[PDB]
Amino acid sequence: NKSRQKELTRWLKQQSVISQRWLNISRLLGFVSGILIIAQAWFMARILQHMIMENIPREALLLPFTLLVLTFVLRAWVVWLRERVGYHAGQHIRFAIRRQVLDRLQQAGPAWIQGKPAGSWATLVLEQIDDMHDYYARYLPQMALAVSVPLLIVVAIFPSNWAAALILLGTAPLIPLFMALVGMGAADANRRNFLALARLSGHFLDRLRGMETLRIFGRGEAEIESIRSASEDFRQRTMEVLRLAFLSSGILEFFTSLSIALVAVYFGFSYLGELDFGHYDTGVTLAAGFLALILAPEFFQPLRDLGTFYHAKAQAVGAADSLKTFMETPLAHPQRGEAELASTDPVTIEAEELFITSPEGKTLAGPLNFTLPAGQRAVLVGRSGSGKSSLLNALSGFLSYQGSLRINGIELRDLSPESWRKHLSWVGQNPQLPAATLRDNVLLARPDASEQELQAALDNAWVSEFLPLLPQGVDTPVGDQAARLSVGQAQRVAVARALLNPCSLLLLDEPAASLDAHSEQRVMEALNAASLRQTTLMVTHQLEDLADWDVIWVMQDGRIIEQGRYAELSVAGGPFATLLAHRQEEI
Amino acid sequence: MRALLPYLALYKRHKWMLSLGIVLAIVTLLASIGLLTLSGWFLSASAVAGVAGLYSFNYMLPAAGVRGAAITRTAGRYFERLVSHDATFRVLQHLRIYTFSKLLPLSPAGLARYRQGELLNRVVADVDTLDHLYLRVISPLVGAFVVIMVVTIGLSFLDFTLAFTLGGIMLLTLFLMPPLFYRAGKSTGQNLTHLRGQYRQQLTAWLQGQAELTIFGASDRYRTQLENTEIQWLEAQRRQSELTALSQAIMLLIGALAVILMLWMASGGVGGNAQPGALIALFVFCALAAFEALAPVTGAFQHLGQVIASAVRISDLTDQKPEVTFPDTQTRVADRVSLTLRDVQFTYPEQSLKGISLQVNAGEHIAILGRTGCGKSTLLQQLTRAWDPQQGEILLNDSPIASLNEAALRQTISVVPQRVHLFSATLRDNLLLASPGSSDEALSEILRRVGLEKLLEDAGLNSWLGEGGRQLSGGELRRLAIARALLHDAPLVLLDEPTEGLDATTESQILELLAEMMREKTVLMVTHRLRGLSRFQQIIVMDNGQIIEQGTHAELLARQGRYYQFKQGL
Repeated sequence: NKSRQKELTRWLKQQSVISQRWLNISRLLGFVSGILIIAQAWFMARILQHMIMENIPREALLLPFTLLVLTFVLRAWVVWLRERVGYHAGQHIRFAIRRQVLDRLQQAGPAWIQGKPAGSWATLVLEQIDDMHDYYARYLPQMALAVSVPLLIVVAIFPSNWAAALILLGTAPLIPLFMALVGMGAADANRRNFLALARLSGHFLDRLRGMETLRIFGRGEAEIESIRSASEDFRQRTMEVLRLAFLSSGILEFFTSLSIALVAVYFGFSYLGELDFGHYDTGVTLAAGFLALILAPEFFQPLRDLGTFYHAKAQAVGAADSLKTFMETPLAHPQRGEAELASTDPVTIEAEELFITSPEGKTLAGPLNFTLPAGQRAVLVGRSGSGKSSLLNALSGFLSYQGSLRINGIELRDLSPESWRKHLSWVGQNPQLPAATLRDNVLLARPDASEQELQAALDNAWVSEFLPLLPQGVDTPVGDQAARLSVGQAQRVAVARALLNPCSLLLLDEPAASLDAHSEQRVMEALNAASLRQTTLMVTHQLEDLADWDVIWVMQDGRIIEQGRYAELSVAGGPFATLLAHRQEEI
Repeated sequence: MRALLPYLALYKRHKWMLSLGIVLAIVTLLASIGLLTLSGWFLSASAVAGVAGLYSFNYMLPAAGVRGAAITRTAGRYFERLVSHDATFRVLQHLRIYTFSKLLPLSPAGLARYRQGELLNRVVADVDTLDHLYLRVISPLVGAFVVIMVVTIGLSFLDFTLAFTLGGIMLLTLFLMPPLFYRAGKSTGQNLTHLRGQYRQQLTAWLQGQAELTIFGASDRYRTQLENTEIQWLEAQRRQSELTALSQAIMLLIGALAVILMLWMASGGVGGNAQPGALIALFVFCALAAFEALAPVTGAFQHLGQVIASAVRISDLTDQKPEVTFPDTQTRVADRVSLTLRDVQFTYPEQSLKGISLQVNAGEHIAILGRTGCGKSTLLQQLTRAWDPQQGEILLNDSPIASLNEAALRQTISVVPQRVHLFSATLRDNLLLASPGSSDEALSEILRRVGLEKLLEDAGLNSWLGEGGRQLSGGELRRLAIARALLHDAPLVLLDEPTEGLDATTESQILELLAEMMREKTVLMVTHRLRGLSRFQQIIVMDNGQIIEQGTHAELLARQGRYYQFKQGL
C-alpha cells in the first residue's frame, strides 16, 4: 500500500529528530564537498590550459599545483569527515529507538513477551533496528548530496558556457521521466512474480528441514530434481524482475555517457571553428572545455551512488513496517496503585467474579469465585485448555482483571507492584536462570542473605547433592539457556531461589512438568514442604499426590466447576474423575 | 583459501557464462576510461589545432570513437549486470544441489540437530554467501586487475615511465591497500561478532526470564548490564566506521596522487617529446577515470573473509562420513514381511543391557509399552537404518536388514514419525510424496478415508499448504502422517507414537483408523498409552530396557503383573 508506504517514511523521517545536528552537518558537508569538487576542476583546467596552449613550464605553475594539492587534501578530509558524521546519525536513532522498544517491551511485562518466541523479539531488537542505520548514515545524507552537488556544477559551468551547462541540466528532468516510465514494468513484473517468488524463496530451507521425512520415503533422489526445477523457475522469474530494474540503472548510465560525449563533441567542434554557439560572445577557451569535461562525470556521480544506497531505504522501511505496529499496538496495564501490605503473615486471597484480561484485550478466565484463607494450599487442575495459568499471572501482577481480587482485604489493583512482589516468590515450568553463576542465581532473590542462610536453601532444595558433579560447585558458570545444567538440575536451582525468602504467597505454575523421574521427586519433596508454611496456589497435571492438599479447583474454559478435597471429589464422578482417568491411562 | 577450492570447482560447469560476465565488466570499465581519455585528448587536440586547422585535423575518427565508447559504456554495463546475475543464479542452483545431495546420506544423524536447529538457517545463509564469491569478490578483483594492465600496456606505447607510475600506483594499491585494511580491521571484526552475540544472549536471557526478574526485583539491574553491552557494541561498530571512513579518504588521496603526478611528469616530456601538448590530457584524464576500477576493490577483499568462513562451515558440515552404507543388490520387495529382532537395544543406555529379542510374524499387530521418562526409543531409528545397531541384528523376512538397498528398504517399511513435516507445497505434493504415481482420484479417496474431509475443500488439492500457506493442527496433522503411510503401501508399518498430545475424542478416532486400514500389514507400534492396546496382540511391556512381560491384552491382564498395575493406579 502506498498510503502505508507514505506514512511509514513519515515515521522514519520523524525518528530523525533525535540527532538532527548530525544530519545537518552531513547536509552542510555535502555542500562543501560539492564546492571542493568545482575548485579542483577549475585548478586542473587552468593548469592544463597553461601547459598545453601557452606552453608554460611546470615550474612556473607552482601556485596552482599547491592549490590543486590543497583542494585534494581538503576534499579527502570531508569524505572522511562526513562518513563519520553520517555514522553518528545512524547510531543515535538506533540507540533511541532500541531504548523505547525495550522500554515498551518491559511495561507490557511477561504476559505479552511470552506470546512470541524469544528469537522473534531478538530479530526486532538486533536485526530490525540495525537495518535502519544505512538509511540515516548513507541513504539520507545522499539525497542531500544528490540535489546539492549537481546544482553546484550547473551553477559553476553556466558562467563559462551555457551550452555545456544545458547538456547537463537538459538531462535533469529526462532521467526521472524515463526511470518512472520503465518503472511501470518493474511494478508489473513484481506483481505477477511476487507470489511465486515468495513461495520459491524459502523452498530450499523447507526441503532442508524435512530431510528426515524425505529419507524415510526414499524421495531424496527425486527431490534433488525438485530443487533443480524450483531454481530454474526462480532464476528466470527473478530475472524478468531484474531485466527491468537494470534498465532503470542503465538509464542513468546512458545519460552520463551521452552528456560526456556531447560535452566532448560540442567543445571539440567549437574549438575547430565548426558549430559556433553557446558561449557569451567570446571565444571558448580550453580551460572552459576541461572544466565542463572534468565536472561532467561528477555531475551524475552523486545520483549514481544514490542508486546503490536505495536498497537501504528498502530494508529500513520493512524494518519500519514491523516497528511502527509494535509501538502502536494498544496494551493493557495493571493499575498499580500505591497500597502496601502491613503483614508478613500469609495473605488471604478472595475473588468475586473477576475476568483475567490478556494485554491484547481478550479474556482468559471467565467468572471466578474462590477464597483462600491464610495458610491454605489450593491447586488448579484442568485439561490444558482451561487458562488456569492465567490466574497465577494475575496474582503475580502480570495481568489485568475487571473484577475483585482483594488480597488480605486490600484490592490487588491498588497494590504497588514494587512492594507487593517482595512478598511473592514463585516456581514454574521452563525455569529461567538469568544470572551468571549458579551461586548468583540463588542469590538473585536477595544478595544480602548470609552464606549460612544460603546453605539452607542449597540443602533443602536438593541442589547441593549434584553440586560436586559440577566443575566449580556453587560458582560454576551457567551457560546459554542454562545449558550446563539439565532441565531437572535447573529447576532445583529455581526451587532453591524461591526457598531463600520468607514469602507470604507462593505460586507454582506446573513445577516438575518436564523434569526427569528423579529430579521431579526432589523438587516435589522440597516444594510440598515449602507450600505448608505460606499460602500457595499450584497448577498441576499430576493428580496422584493431591490427597493432602486442602482444596482442589478444576477449570473448563475458565471457570471453577468443582471444589473440595481430593478424597470426596475423586469419587464424585464429575469432570475430575474423567480428568484423572486420562492421567492414569497414559503411563 | 584452500577451503575455497571445492566450491571453485563448481564453477567449471559455467566457465563460459561466468567468464563472459567478467569480460563485459572489463569492457564497460575500459570504455568508461576510454570515453573520458579520448574526450580529454579530443578537446586538447582540437584547441591546439584551432580554427585554422579545421580542414587539416581529422575530427571524424575521434568523434566516432566517443560515439562507440559511449554506446558500449552504457550497453556493456546493462549486459554485465544481466549476465553476472544470470550466472550468479546458475551457481546458486549448483550450490543448492551440491549441498543437498551431500546432506542426504547424513540426514538422520550426521547433522545431529546441533544448536537447537539454528543450524539450518545458517546453512541457507552460508550457501547464499558462497554465491556472493563470484559477484562480490571475483568479479571486482579480476576485472580491476586486468583493467589496470590494459591501460598500463596501452599507455606504454606513448611513454614507458608515465605508464608504469600510473599503473604502478594503481597496481600497488590493488595489492597493498585491501590486505592492509583487512588486517587493520580484523581485531574489531572479531570484537564485534563477540559483542553482537553477547548482547543477543543478554537480551534473550532478559526477555525469557522477565517473569523471574520482575518478581525477584532485578529487572532494572540486568537492563543496565544489557544497556552497557550495547554501549560497548556501538563502540566496536563505530571503530569499524572510522576505518571505512579512513579507507575512503585514502582512496581519494591515492587517486589524487596519480592525477598530480601525471600533471607534473607528463608536462616534462611525453614519449621523448619536449612539447607533449594534447598528450598531457591523455594521461591526466586516464588517471581521473582509471581509479573507478579500484573503487570496489577494498570491499571485495573484506567480503572474501566472510566467504571463506562460510566455505569452511559448509565443508565441515557436509564433509562428514555417513553412518550407514547401502549395498546395491537390486533385491525384490517382499509382499509379506516378518520383522525379527535379536538382542537389540530399545533405548540408549543410561546410568552405565540385553536387547529386546522379540519376534513379529507376517501380519501381527504388536505394541510396545514404555515409561515416559525412562528414555526415547531408538527402534524406528534403527529399523529405518538411521544408524547401524551396536549390538544384535535386525532381520526383515529372515534376511539381515543391511542387505537391502536404499531403494527397496524404503519400500518395505512405511513409518509415521512423531515429528511429521508439512512441506511448503500443494496438498497433492504432501501426499504424492509417499506414492509418486497415484492419481488425483486415489489421493481424494485417502483424504476422505482418513478423515481429512476439511482439506478436500473448495480450494482442493491444489491449495497451498505449509509454511507459506495453511497450517494444520496436531490431530489433523497426525492424520496426514497416516495418509502418507497408507499411500506408500509398505508391508511393514512403524508407529512412533500415534496418539501423543491428542484429546480423547480424536485419540480414539485414530485407533480404529489404524485398525481398520492397516489390518493386512505388520504394524509395530510404540506408545506410552493404554487406550487402544485391546485391538493389538503380543503387547510388550518394557522396563529398564528389558522385556518383563509379553502376551495379548486379555492373557497379560488376567494374570497379576506389571501390565495389571498399569491399568489401575499410577
